[PDB]
Amino acid sequence: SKEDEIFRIVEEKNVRFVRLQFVDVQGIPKNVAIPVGQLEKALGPGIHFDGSSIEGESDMVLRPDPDTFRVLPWSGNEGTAEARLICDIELPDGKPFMGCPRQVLKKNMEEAAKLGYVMNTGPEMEFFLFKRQDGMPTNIPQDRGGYFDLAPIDLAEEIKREIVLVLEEMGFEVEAAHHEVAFGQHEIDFKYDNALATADNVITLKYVAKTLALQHGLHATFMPKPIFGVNGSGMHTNTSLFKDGKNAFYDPDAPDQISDTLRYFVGGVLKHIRAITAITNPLVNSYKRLVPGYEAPVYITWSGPNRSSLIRVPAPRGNSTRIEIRSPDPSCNPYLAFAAILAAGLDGVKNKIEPPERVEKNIYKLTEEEREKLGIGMLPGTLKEAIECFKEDELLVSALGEHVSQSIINVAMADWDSYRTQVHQWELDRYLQTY
Amino acid sequence: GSKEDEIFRIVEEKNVRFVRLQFVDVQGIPKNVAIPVGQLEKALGPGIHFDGSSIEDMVLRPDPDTFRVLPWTAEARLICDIELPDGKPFMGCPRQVLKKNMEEAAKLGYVMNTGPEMEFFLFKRQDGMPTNIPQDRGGYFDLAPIDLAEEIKREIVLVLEEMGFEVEAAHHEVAFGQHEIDFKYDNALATADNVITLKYVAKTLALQHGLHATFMPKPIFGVNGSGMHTNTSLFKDGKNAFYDPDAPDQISDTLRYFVGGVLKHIRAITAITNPLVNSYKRLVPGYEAPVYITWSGPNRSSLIRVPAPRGNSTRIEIRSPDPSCNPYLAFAAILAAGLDGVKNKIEPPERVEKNIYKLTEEEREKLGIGMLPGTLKEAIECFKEDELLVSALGEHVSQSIINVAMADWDSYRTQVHQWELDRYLQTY
Ligand SMILES: Nc1ncnc2c1ncn2[C@@H]1O[C@H](COP(=O)(O)OP(=O)(O)OP(=O)(O)O)[C@@H](O)[C@H]1O
Ligand SMILES: Nc1ncnc2c1ncn2[C@@H]1O[C@H](COP(=O)(O)OP(=O)(O)OP(=O)(O)O)[C@@H](O)[C@H]1O
Ligand SMILES: [Mg+2]
Ligand SMILES: [Mg+2]
Ligand SMILES: [Mg+2]
Repeated sequence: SKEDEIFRIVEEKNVRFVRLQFVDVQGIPKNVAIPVGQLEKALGPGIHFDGSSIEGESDMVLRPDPDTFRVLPWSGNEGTAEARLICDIELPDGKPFMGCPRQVLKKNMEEAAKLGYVMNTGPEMEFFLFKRQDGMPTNIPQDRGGYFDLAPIDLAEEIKREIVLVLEEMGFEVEAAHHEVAFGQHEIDFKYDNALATADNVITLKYVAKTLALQHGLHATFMPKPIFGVNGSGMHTNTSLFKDGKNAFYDPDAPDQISDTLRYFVGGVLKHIRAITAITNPLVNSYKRLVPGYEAPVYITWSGPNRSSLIRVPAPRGNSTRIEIRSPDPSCNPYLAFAAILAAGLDGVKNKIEPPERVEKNIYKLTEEEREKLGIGMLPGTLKEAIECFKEDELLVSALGEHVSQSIINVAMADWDSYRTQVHQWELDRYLQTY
Repeated sequence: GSKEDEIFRIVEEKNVRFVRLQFVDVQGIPKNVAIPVGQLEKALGPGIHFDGSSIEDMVLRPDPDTFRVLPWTAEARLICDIELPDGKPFMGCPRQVLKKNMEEAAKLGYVMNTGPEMEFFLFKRQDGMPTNIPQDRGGYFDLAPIDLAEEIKREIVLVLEEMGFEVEAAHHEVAFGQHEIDFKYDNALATADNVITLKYVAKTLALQHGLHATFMPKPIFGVNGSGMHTNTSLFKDGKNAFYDPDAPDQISDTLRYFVGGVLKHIRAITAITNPLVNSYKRLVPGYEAPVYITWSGPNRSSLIRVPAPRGNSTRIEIRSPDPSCNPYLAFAAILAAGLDGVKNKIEPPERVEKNIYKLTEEEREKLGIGMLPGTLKEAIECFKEDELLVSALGEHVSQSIINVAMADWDSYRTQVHQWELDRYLQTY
């Protein structure tokens, strides 16, 4: 069994401490550190803890996933190694805790598997590497590099090289990495995999990047818009659906070689996109990224590979047929982001929802007067606007569960009510002298 | 004319060498053309030419009744009306807008009297630049040495009295370094001229003492914000149209209809009376600023409050405006909405005597209690649809308000504030 193999790696690598990882409703990693003597208990009856943290009655159990056992490559003190285990949350009786984000994606994937569907995701993870002043993080870029720039213009080549190496040691396959448009911005794209593996790997990337950045006196951040006037970090999600082993989005006889299932999936996602934005763009800062002038999509449209739209259908066909949903940012909870896209996309397929016409023209160049005539909508401008749209979307509330949906609304409203009352420096700079 | 002869007599007496031809833009900011006293005869006669882009070729028409010597050789002031080169009045001038709305009210025998309570802050200056640090650590109705600004306030009131200004009283307000100067009531035009003069005088005397006076609605987070509570009454043929000794609470039907009209268009009026992005950081619960759309007697802090004094002192206190508003437009908007209430006989909602702030949301839902706009864009969208206020203020003024407010909102919306970095940078 897998448990035997885990104990074999423990003795071989001299593992002494194990981190029982899990994630709250906001995508923040949480854990319980246990000595290796308690590993047998963790894989058996499980370890008890207070699940108040998940919300961000109290007694809950951690159920480690044996497939996620990985040794942390940063060797601990004096040859003693550390290991991690991604855990599912269960109630004391044994039934799964429906408030756990990982359980939510698992449920939505099981409902898709009933209809022979399996969703594969391949995200493009953008992030910034900032300097640290007096031990505290800042928003000052480490390098003054631009798109696909090379060293010495790109100073973060060593750290990025270490990130990709550390990931490959943990059964991770990376496609390519490069410097992005903004100063100190970078991107690491990894290959497609099932939504659950992908979500686990997204959490691991953020953890690894932030850990290795601190080792070099830097701070890695996946914040959507840390600097005004420059490009913001996005999480473009390449998505494809696979029915009975074959790619359900490929039809060689249909026009553009795009199957009917793809058009319905796009139609479903675009129908609930205003509600999905509350999950995929969950911070108040996420809406400072959704502004015109940068690579981020703001208008609700879909097109081919020759236009920067919300959904893009790349040229590659065959097994690589897919859609690139470009609205999410890397601060979203990946477990809930993929669950929301899968539920909206499958409703598209089930109800045969036809998507709008493919806008191939440049949407920013088109006049606002013409957009209303075509029928082109806009994504929510504020977090409150997206939460109000999410609150009404009965499908996403049921797909994510009432517990998770309520927690998202409570956290977002608490942040919005605090942000809206604040007096920002822009207001003093604009009015104090004159008024 | 003899007002002109009177002006030249004061010139020779106080040895006045320069005259300021003051006027105001759509945003209530004072603008002026400095001319030597040799050109004063030309200003009072054919007028002085200037580029009209500032209000958002025109002539300045000084009002001889507004000639005042600046108490700080000697300098003098003249509030001017704007006209186009041919002679017709410029309908984009804020002072001309209030005059037009007052003339329309006068044709129906009505005259509006306003008495504002002007709140403001006095802040320290660091390296010749203004800050939001209170000069004093005082509180409501506080006395020296807790109130360190009693000498500046003393000078403000004094200087104002030297320019034909009657001040009712002055006191320290709730927040640190906040003060209030309430002056007697007068017709909407004289009051709006007086409001502009106060702001000019207070900011000038504050600089003389190395301080900075500001009429910003919410310069500091977590403390009280500055408001402009406007005491308003309507007069019909010399008598107070709001007093009826036989009616309940001794309030006339005209008061209830005027209140009904103001409350009907209050969401649109907020774009004029609360015109800055910062104005909506003041319209938050927990401070003396009204947020819910209600009207009540003197025992409750509501949007409209009907004080106990009766007879000729019958009035309503509209507490939603802030002192950063253009007074010429703020009074014109209130007069037009209030007169539509009187005209169309619009009944106001039931007076809410309970403490709204303590009431549950589900309760307010039953009472049908509305909320004021939460953002500047939200108020501008409501103002854009209010056909009455757009016609009352004129298409030129209404368009200019919308253009300046959306330019500010589109710049504010895209900005990344420090709060966001403090909240997300370390964790995400
Ligand atoms: N079928 C798919 N479903 C979801 N994502 C995909 C799919 N194919 C590729 N992607 C994602 O798109 C990115 C680039 O696509 P790519 O052109 O490399 O496809 P590929 O040539 O078949 O190689 P790979 O399968 O490793 O992505 C990758 O990071 C990957 O995660
Ligand atoms: N008819 C009115 N309309 C608007 N405001 C008024 C009116 N009467 C008084 N006020 C305001 O009330 C303040 C004084 O309060 P109060 O009304 O109790 O005294 P008053 O004797 O009735 O009026 P005043 O102080 O002007 O002589 C003044 O600053 C004035 O601006
Ligand atoms: Mg891309
Ligand atoms: Mg007060
Ligand atoms: Mg008051």
